[PDB]
Amino acid sequence: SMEQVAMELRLTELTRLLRSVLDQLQDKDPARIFAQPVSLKEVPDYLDHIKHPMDFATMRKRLEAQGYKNLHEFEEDFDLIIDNCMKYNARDTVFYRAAVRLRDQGGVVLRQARREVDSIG
Repeated sequence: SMEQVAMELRLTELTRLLRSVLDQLQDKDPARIFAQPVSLKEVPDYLDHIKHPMDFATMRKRLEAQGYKNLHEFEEDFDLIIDNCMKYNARDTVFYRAAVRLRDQGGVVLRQARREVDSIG
């Protein structure tokens, strides 16, 4: 149908905007701490601690399959990245500190993303 196509164009355009958001958030992680999944070879107990692992490569795979229906879903995944790190790692670690800085800096990006998603519809 023509309606299914219009819906699909909307999803494509959301995906475009989320790709730009993702790039901007990942720039706030210049150490690449959150770039890839935590390795279960190197942290074999990880899934005992963290039930829903997340990282920027995994988000990128979902995004490119147009697997985010709305900004809420995307933000859920970004908050997992941060929240998983802040639980597994202690306050005095470069990992925790990286997550705090990513959260604080990403907030600004996500605030305007929400306005753009609402504004453009």
